[PDB]
Amino acid sequence: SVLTQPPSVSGAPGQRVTISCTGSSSNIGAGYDVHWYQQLPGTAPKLLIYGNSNRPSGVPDRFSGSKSGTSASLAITGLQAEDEADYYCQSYDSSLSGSVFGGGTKLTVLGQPKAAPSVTLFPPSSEELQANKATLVCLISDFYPGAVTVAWKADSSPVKAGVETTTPSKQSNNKYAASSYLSLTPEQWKSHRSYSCQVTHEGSTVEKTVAPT
Amino acid sequence: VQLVESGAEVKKPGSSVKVSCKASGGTFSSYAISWVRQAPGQGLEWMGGIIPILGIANYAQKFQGRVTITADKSTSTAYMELSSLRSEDTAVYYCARENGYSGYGAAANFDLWGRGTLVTVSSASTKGPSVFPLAPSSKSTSGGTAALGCLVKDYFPEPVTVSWNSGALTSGVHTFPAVLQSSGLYSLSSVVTVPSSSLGTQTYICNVNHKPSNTKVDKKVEPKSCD
Amino acid sequence: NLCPFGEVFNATRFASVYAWNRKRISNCVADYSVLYNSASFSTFKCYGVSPTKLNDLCFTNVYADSFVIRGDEVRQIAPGQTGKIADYNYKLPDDFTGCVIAWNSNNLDSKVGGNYNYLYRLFRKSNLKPFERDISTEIYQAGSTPCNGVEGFNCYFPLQSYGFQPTNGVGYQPYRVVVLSFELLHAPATVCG
Amino acid sequence: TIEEQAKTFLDKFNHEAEDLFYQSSLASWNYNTNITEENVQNMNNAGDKWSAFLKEQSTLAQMYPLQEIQNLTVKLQLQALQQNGSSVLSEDKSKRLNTILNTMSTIYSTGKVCNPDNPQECLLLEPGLNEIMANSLDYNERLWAWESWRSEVGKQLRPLYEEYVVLKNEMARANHYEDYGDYWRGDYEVNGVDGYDYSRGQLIEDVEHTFEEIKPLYEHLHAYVRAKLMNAYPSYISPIGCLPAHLLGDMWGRFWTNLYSLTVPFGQKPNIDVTDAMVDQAWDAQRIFKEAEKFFVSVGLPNMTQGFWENSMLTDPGNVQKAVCHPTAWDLGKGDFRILMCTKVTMDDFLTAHHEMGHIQYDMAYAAQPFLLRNGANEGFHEAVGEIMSLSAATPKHLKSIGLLSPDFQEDNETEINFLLKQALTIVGTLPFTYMLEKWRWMVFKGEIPKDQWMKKWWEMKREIVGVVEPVPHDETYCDPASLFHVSNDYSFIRYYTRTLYQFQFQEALCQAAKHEGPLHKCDISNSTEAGQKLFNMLRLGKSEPWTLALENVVGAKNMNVRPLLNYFEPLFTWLKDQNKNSFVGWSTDWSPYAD
Ligand SMILES: *[C@@H]1O[C@H](CO)[C@@H](O)[C@H](O)[C@H]1NC(C)=O
Ligand SMILES: *[C@@H]1O[C@H](CO)[C@@H](O)[C@H](O)[C@H]1NC(C)=O
Ligand SMILES: *[C@@H]1O[C@H](CO)[C@@H](O)[C@H](O)[C@H]1NC(C)=O
Ligand SMILES: *[C@@H]1O[C@H](CO)[C@@H](O)[C@H](O)[C@H]1NC(C)=O
Ligand SMILES: [Zn+2]
Repeated sequence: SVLTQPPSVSGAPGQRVTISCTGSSSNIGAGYDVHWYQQLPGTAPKLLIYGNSNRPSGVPDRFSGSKSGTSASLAITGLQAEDEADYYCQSYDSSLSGSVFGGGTKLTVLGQPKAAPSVTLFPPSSEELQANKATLVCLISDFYPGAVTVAWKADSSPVKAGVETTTPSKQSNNKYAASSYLSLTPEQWKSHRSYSCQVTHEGSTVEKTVAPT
Repeated sequence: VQLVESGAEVKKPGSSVKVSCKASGGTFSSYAISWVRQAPGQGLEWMGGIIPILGIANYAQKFQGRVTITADKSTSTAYMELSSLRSEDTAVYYCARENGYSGYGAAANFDLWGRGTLVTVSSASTKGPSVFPLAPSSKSTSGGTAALGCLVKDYFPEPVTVSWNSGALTSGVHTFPAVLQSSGLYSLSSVVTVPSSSLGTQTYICNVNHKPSNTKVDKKVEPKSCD
Repeated sequence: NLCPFGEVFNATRFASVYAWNRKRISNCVADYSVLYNSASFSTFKCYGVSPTKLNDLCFTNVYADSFVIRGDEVRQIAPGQTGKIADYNYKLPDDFTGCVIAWNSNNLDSKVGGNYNYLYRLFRKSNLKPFERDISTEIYQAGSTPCNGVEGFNCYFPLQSYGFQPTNGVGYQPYRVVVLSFELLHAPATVCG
Repeated sequence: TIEEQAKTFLDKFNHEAEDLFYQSSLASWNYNTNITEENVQNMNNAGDKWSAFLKEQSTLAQMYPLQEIQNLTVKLQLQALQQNGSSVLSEDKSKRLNTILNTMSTIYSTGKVCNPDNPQECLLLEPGLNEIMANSLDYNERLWAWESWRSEVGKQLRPLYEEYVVLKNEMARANHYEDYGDYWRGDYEVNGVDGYDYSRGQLIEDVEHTFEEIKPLYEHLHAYVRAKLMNAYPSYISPIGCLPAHLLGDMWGRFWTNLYSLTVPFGQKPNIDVTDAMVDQAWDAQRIFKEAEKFFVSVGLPNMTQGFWENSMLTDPGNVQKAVCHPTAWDLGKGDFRILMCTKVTMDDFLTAHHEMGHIQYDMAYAAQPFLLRNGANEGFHEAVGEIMSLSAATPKHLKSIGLLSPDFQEDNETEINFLLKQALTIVGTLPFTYMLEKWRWMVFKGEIPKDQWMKKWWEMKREIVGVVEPVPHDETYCDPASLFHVSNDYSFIRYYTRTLYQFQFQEALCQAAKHEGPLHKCDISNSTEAGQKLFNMLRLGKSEPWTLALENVVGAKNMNVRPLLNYFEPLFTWLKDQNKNSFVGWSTDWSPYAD
């Protein structure tokens, strides 16, 4: 929108990370208050800072706002775990004649314990060939959403059709699992000799190949 | 107070929606009521707002005629009309409260927010889902464990409850979400972990219930004989 | 380069008088002689600065405050004037050093059936400082009875609706009123002529 | 702190009532120019919204007390806002009352008379019965028309009129008033201002004291017209008795101008008439309104809005649609002003247009005042203001100044007498009827007369006060006073009595302010800017100030008087005195044409 924010800000636990909103002269430089909004992931947004310097009830003292000239600033004195959110600045505009929000600022607190990705390849069964469709699945477990790139190959050329990436879901042991899909045809299923699933994660690559015949 | 919104429905190109809002304990007065949607990953912008007592609404520039917003103060509610539904109109809508003030600036700030109504537009037609079994091969069962499950094809919408032996299995079960395809088709996956000693005495079946389609298929899984 | 002024005056929807559209003009050259030579406005009164010698002088920043009022409160927009709109919506200070422009727009801010799109503030607990906006919709408590947000006895809403219609007289027709304010603070000049 | 709550409530009422009144006036103007069923539906729904809003706002106002506010204007607004009327009773009684009023309206509007030769041929009341009553030279025909009109409506209205009277009396008794006459007379009461109080009995005593002064001017005119009808009809009226009932020009005896041609004293000198002068010069309503605007702006009064000049009608477009051919003005508010004026190339239409222009100028005078500071404490100020300008525009000097009348027309001692007689035939002649009707209605609403002597008292007071004989006795089965337009739709009639003196008081004030020491009938108020400004200073006030002060700051009198009325017709009074040197002056109450 007209109000510009950084796409994301790195998070240092226990230090200050300043989130800015450099708007135009008709929205922030005009004199309208810059209301700072914070939305938790999978949660409805709520009012974080209002009146451009004042704090609503139920808001921690760590979040404080300040605007000078045509730019606003959000001060975060303390960085804890639940500060993972996207921050929006909202101000009234004269040319637009209405309240407009910003682009969002993803405050990402650091953390990364992981392990090697374990993948399993399940070949299609016999009864699926009579449905005039061929499906190839790639079950991957004990991995992280970072570096979830999935590649397909048939020992002669990579496959650039029917490949998608699915967002993983949280398990009950602080783990995430996902899968990738591939739509094909049983007519060309027997033409290729073998099929393999390629997953790249932090430079660790594992290969699994199934044999239809 | 708390604001209650409707559930999620799928929609079609054209047509209209009737997103509503309801404030618990009354207090739907002396305060403007604005509607803000949350686009899926591209931000939020303001549809419009009504001063409910005066019965006069205002709109934005990109949504002045496409969107119509109405209020009813007797039952403490507001009805949102959104005609001409396309693909970029798929988002989640929130009914936010307004807290006007006399501060020099005096900018509109949203104090209270609703639950959120997810509206999506899809051209998928209702059809019959197809379920096929999956069984591991000889090389897959290197150890004492085996992996098998059931997959769903040609199904809509995405809410589907997959139960193992009518809920008799609770350990090792995992549910996977779908992903957008070229033709707008969705497909999920489901796997379980079982020992190899129970593959010759106990069979595994999948029970899939589809409430809108009024169908329920019972299918068996039998391990591969060639490998 | 020319300051953006055409889209301010040719705006499709001017803001209401309780929440007026405020714009900042800077870092360009603004020829105020175009507005005077066009003479398309009924009101061109400018206190605090001469109606002609403001063009060649250099200022720092310009504030534009646009709103729509009826006919007989154009007189109310002046330093020292009081009223239900000139005090409760936009109180022009006694040391005003700019100009106020008002023109008739009955063909664009009114239609048949009654145009209620423009609002105004009617009741306030006290006065307002100059250059202050009040968008508070909290019910004005008249008497000692606290209604706690329920409309009733000794409780009336501050914000009412206007009566803009194209078949009314010039005293109740929608007039688009903009306010230009010049600040001469300890800053270098950015706008000239 | 009560008074500031009252001011806030009054401001809220002013804004919302201005909006709703503009909407209802818009609906009414849409109906009266484009008559169709959905226009009637628009009037009905707009009136229902207006009535409901007024009802609930008046309840909220009546909830407030009245003994802690000394603010005069606030007190006046509260008094004029705390009004219930027929809503003080139950729902069934109010529905019965307004159903009775609707039956009054329907029976009065649906008035037809059929010839005895064949029942198919019938003539309505407004389009034609008034025409044949105005243009008739026969005694038997007018007698038959009177009998056919008042022998079939009274029989169906008499118990209905009794029900209306008793319902109005009950509603007046339920509103802390002794009678409906007291409720109507309370509109002139002033409360709060010291030294300017006005009760309901002093008005009656002053009306009687002015009526005993208008009696010598009325009995001479009665003797003159009796002599004229004797000369025209020797075997139909004797100059010992009273005037015939149906020989009063019009049907109700209000305007006697229908027999002006029969009662011309000097037929040799041509009467003033510029109808050919506007016919041969291609004069339309546009030119008439332009010259009237020039005359109104030449005396200091501000001119009309463009709204009147573009939105209001002044001509009907053929027979493709029907419009109301009746003068009625609307103050729509918010600077919107409109008027129905059925224009033809005549002089009566010219005077009616000037009267309605005076009406809308008075409406524009108190433009800045709120809806509770609207038109004044009486409904005769506007009539007087319109008619004084109408008569000023009809003076021979005004006609000669605009180039209409030829300057060679002399002003001798005969044309002025004819003009004075014409003015008194429509101004003086309605005062006894107005006073009689108001006094009679007062005693009916007070209850001093039983239900078996209403006709007896009405005809006894008709044979004495007005002095009109009846060609045939009538029993109690009829209701003749229930055949008036102002009595069948619930409007007061004392307004005409007040404006009859108000017009002459205003005319004398303007002629004195214009420094005109000559005769009053030749006085002209053109070119007078100071008199126009002085008049506008009172026109702007409206009902915010008492009518006593509004008369004191104009004519210098707190109470009305017949001094300008007697001074205006002084040459006519002397002419009636010296011409009636051999004719009997007065009338006898023991004369009856059916007893011969
Ligand atoms: C008058 O009423 C008729 C009814 O159909 C409508 O067609 C016409 O447009 C109206 N004209 C005006 C000037 O309101
Ligand atoms: C009635 O109150 C208003 C508002 O305070 C005041 O202006 C006015 O003068 C008062 N009326 C009189 C007769 O003093
Ligand atoms: C005022 O006096 C002038 C003097 O000649 C005259 O022409 C004009 O008609 C007068 N005004 C009116 C309204 O008669
Ligand atoms: C009223 O008279 C003034 C001059 O006194 C004139 O300028 C104005 O145009 C007139 N109004 C109209 C509607 O013609
Ligand atoms: Zn009249």
